Amino acid sequence: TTRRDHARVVSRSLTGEKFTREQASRDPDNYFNIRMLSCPAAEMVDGSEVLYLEQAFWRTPQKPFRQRLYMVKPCPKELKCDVEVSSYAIRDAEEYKNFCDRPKDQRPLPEEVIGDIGEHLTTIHLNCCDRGKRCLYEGSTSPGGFPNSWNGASYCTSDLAVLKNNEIHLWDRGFDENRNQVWGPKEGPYEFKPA
Amino acid sequence: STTRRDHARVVSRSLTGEKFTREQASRDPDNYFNIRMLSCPAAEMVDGSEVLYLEQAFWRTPQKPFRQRLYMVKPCPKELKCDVEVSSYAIRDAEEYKNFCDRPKDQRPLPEEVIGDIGEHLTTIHLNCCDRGKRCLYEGSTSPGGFPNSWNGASYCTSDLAVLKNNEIHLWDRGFDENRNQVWGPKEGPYEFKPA
Repeated sequence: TTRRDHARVVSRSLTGEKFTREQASRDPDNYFNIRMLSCPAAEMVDGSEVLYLEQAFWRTPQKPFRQRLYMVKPCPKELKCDVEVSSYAIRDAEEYKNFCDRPKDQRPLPEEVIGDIGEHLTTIHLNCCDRGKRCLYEGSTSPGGFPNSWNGASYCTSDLAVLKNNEIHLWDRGFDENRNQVWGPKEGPYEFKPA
Repeated sequence: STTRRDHARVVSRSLTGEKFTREQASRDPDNYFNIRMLSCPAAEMVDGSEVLYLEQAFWRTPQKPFRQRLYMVKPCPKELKCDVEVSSYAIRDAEEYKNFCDRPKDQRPLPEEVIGDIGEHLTTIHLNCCDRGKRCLYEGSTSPGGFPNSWNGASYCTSDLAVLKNNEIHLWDRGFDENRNQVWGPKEGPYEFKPA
């Protein structure tokens, strides 16, 4: 299987409707039941697949608290990873609310989506997991960047694992200028499983 | 014959103590969680500001607060027409402050270190004393446009604060992106903190 094949598995695994209900029943102290809803929104010139993804508390599924655009593409031959997943904020997120439940003519078109891509938030390079590992793919935001790159302000980290049967483990955390955690779960990733 | 200094003492007293949003969360669990607020005086300033330490935690993990701040409460300066100024600051090393209110004053950061190790300024609210006939004793909001914030694609944050009788506090902290979409904080209204 090629890196293009791997990227297609990752993008497929990220699409659909998912809940963290099982994890919330197992550890209610630390995790809520969150609904994730995602579907493809555009395709870039370089073959990159662009997914819209939103998260909502299960009791208010039409009021998402997070809205993102994710780009999934095979890692280039020079890099040693398999799949790159990068996330972006949206220019005017209200236009994208419940995107995946609206007809194509009443929601942003793929051309509009390309120009609605906002600030880059995360890049994760995923590797295919070894045989016998629980995951299919796993990766984290890079621990290092170019010299003189950090602007000294709040930053975020992300860990992503893709498991069998379209299960996604996602840990998004934000930190302040002194490396105190300011948002996101403290204990570990949210475990999203299909509805 | 109430001075702005007396008003600031009323606000500081109402903000201290242990509070929960339990009642609001039971009434409207679609939109609000049960959050524990724990606050206590940490320093008194030469200016006259009282400095409060204030943390918030999910009720099931009171030992792992998700937000820890310092709040300076002082009478408004004479040049402004308001009663009380409440400003919030980040803490440099939040770990040194965890469950500050349960630890003894000499076994926790001292007043000189508290003000000295104060982090970035986050919000300022000017509270006004409410007329007779209103539910609140004091109410105020950050001025339009809020203050800079960069959490989760935000560009600014706003804060609404109301003090009610019997130490009830209404607090609405929210972050918004450059295009005025909310990005963090409760969406439907303030959290209603009442004493246990």
